[PDB]
Amino acid sequence: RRRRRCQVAFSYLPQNDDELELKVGDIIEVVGEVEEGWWEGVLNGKTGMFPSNFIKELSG
Amino acid sequence: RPVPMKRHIFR
Repeated sequence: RRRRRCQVAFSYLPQNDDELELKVGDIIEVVGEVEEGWWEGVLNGKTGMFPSNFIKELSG
Repeated sequence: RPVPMKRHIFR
């Protein structure tokens, strides 16, 4: 089981009790997609939902 | 700032 990591590009505070707080530069272990625009992941031990359009694209 | 999409689905 190898890792699937991504990097937060923009901060985000939760609007529902299942959501993660995102801080710029945070590295999330991705679980999967739940809905358009919404992924589940693990960040600092907590599993929760986060907006996928707040994640940094890899462009070199 | 980006805009989050609407949500309906949860675990």
